[PDB]
Amino acid sequence: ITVRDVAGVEGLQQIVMRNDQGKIVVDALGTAAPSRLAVKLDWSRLSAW
Amino acid sequence: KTLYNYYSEGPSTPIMPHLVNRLRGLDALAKIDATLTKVDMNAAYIFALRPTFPYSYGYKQRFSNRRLTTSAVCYARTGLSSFLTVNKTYTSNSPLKGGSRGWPIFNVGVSPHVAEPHMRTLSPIGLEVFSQNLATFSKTLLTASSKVFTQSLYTADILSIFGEVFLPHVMQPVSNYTPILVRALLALIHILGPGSGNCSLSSSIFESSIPQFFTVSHSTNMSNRTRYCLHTWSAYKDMFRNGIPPQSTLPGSSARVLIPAALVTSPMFPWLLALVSSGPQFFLYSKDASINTVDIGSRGRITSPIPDVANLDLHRLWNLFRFDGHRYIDVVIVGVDRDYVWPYQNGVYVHGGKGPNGTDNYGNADVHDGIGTIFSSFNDNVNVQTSDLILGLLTLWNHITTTYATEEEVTMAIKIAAAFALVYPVQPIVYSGCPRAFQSHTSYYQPSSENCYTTDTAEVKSTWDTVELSVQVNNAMVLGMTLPFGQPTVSSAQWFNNIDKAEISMFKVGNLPLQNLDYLSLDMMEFYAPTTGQLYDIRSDNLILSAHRTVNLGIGYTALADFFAYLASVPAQSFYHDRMVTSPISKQTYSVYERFIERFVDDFVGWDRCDLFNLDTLLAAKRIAGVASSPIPWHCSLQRCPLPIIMHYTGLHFGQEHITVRDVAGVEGLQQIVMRNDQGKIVVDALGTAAPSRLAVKLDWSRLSAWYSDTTCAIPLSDRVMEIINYAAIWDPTQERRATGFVYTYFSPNFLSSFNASEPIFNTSINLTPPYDDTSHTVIQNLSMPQMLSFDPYYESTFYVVSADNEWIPTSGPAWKVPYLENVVKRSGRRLLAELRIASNNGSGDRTFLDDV
Amino acid sequence: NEWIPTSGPAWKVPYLENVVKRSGRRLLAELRIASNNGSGDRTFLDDV
Amino acid sequence: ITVRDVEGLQQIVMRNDQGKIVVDALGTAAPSRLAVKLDWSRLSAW
Repeated sequence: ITVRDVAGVEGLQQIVMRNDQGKIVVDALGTAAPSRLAVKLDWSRLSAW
Repeated sequence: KTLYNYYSEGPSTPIMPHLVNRLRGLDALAKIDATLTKVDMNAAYIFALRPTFPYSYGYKQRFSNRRLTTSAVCYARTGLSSFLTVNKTYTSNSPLKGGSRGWPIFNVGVSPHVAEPHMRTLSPIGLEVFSQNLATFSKTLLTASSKVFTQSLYTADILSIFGEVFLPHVMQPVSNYTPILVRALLALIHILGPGSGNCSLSSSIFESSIPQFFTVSHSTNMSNRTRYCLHTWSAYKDMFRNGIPPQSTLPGSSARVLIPAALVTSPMFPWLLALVSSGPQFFLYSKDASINTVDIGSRGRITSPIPDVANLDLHRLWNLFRFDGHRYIDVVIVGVDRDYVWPYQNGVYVHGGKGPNGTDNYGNADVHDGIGTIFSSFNDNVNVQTSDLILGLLTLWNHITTTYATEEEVTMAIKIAAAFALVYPVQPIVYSGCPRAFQSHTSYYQPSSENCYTTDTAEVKSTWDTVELSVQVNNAMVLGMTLPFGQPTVSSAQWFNNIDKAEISMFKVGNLPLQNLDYLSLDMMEFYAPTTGQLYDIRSDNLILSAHRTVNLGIGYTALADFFAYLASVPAQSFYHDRMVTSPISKQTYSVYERFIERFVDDFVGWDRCDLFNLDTLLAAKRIAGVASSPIPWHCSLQRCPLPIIMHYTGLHFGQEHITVRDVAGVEGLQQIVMRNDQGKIVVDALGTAAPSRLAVKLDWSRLSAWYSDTTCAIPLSDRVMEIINYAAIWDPTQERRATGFVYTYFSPNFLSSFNASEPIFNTSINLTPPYDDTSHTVIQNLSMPQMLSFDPYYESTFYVVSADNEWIPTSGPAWKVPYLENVVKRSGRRLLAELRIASNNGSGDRTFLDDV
Repeated sequence: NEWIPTSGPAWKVPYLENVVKRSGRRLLAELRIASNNGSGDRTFLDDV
Repeated sequence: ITVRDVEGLQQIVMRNDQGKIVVDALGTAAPSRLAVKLDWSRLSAW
């Protein structure tokens, strides 16, 4: 379990959903869920998951 | 360096160089990534004008099984973003919740010092004129060289007309543009509003966000207008004999600006007539204050619009300032025909242009009073979107900085504008009272408070907020507002019962250099070669980045001013309305505060001190009539920024490592305090500890931090009893009754609930109530500077922290709730989102392909 | 009787200087020297 | 008996409930019996 007072942008992604006329409606911060390949090469990633 | 390096270092013995270098380094860290200004204007505004200053805090007690806060995170902000007054149509006399009955006018005059102009290189036309008038002639009446003799020496038959006019400046090509850049920065910052979002005298009213719609307003009595005369170049030439004088005459005509016809249509032109004139020629308000204002409760509830917002006006800081510029300006417009139509206001006829009834070559040079008559975008009742009112300022700043100005001028403008950037309310201060055991040894026994004013009724009001906003209290609180360096005001304005009146005093709060319009005309007529490539700082060409720099510099200025007031032992009551009637000690403290400010300004800003900080407004207090000072000792220093911002800018450390536990065995570090009566009976005989002297703090800066750990208690919310009073008091040998309590500066529970958001946006959906903690429901916080180490500005004497019943030993450490603070590096979610949008996912095309430069 | 002329004048004694740079007003304080004179400027601004 | 005069003086400052200085006077500390013990001219000067 992480505490991690955040300073930088490392490890984060921006999620955007634009509507018909081009207006941005979501634009949220997100983190990428690990893939099964990454878990295969690193079994701790599941635990952090 | 980074914020991690600065948060790990503290002050040193040579303290002025340390503070100045730290402020320069923090200025070097003010980056907002100008690309953001092209994608998110509102986010750029919020990040630029409302800095966050994250910090961590906790409480610590000694013998309690109760679980209190340990590592909570908050975000501290300072300054008034706008002002709330009663509307012009308010007729009744009853007070309104949060609505002042008049706002101060921070009047700025003309600096006698002139900004030093630097060298310029002539354009090919200017070089032609220079090598022309420098050429050797032989007069002889056959040719025209003899026309300087047979005709007046201001002849245009050897040079051109423009060459004759600009001959003195062609001979000495110099220019300087900081006077207009300062006004541009001030205009942007005051229109949008920097700081915390608080927008009234009450600490509970806040601005929902940076406003999106403004309303103009005209006032004959209050506006500082200037006269404009519009001509054409051909018509302006015909006024005089045959050519126009190199030096403008006295009467308007006090200043002259030459504009090519291609530059008049630019959006920068109305903001160019402004920022060199005297302001404010018009007043700006928020369009509908019912949607940009919120009330924040003690626990953090954000309620419906203000209870009496229907009778309130949301003044911008634009209305709170007064600048002295040129009073008469001749707009010339060169390269235009005799049918020219003024493109900014119907019914305005240019002298020598189109006439009223379709006529040609208009013969009258009508004088227009105020920038609102021309430039219909500044008319009386006009609703203006934020973007199209700031676009002109942005274009003006970019053009001037990238064409006519240098880096030194931009930096000087930033530092000068930082002094007039923020407006702060009166400093609220509480007083814990004194322990009962010293009831017979005190002059200030009862706990009290001063300038503590909140208006929210949704939640429970703190016991320390007891200010009733009457007329006299309103005036006294208005005359306590201060600039970053601490300068208050004596001028004011009032628009009530459809009657508008301004009281402007001869004592100004500061001065700004005048802008030479001759340089403007020379640059805009391409007589000087443009200074392109003389801007090595990437933030100096935007304005929003520059405005962020000056806002950060102003917050640094006020933090350092509070720190100097603590260092010079300047009481917080020396800046109230009764600073001159109370006791002469105010001037004695000013006599050292002035030295501190003068050294800082001479070491950092590089401008004349008398323009940025005087004692004139301090020494001209009015005291009002029927407002009585609270019975509080003068033990609290001048402070407008909370502690976390102060230790961010100065480097002070107030962690939990400075709180002692120390089961006491010996007598080391303790003193015995005795008071014997007339017949020789001992009546006090208490244990005490010696408060550190400023010399010891100079040789050891940790002693101050431990001092903060020894006299600081968390302020209770629902009771007027501080647990520090149950254990300790202050023993002052220089006081007739030596026993005294503790003061502290107290902001509000609501102002601290406003610190629970990473960004200053509060409409309804923000959760300012901290969940899973509940400690803030009884104890608020202590963000004050420690007790002043000296109660005499000139002579040093030792006072003591004394015990109340000898059960508690001062050496054993505090027995109350001791707060501890720390500066933390923690970016906001929206800041990270903007960083991702402008750096990680920036496609553009001008950066993918136009990267070879 | 009690004034010794070699001890210095005992009234308001003017002094003058020329000064090139036109500076602003400064509020100064003249005090007694009592070996406990402690002021913030004299303590922290003594570097230069 | 002293006729001429470096800093054994001390400024004594006292304020009242209104914050106004009411003493502001120079003073010299009386010698301690230990000081007289180590130098008996201190008693002569006292």
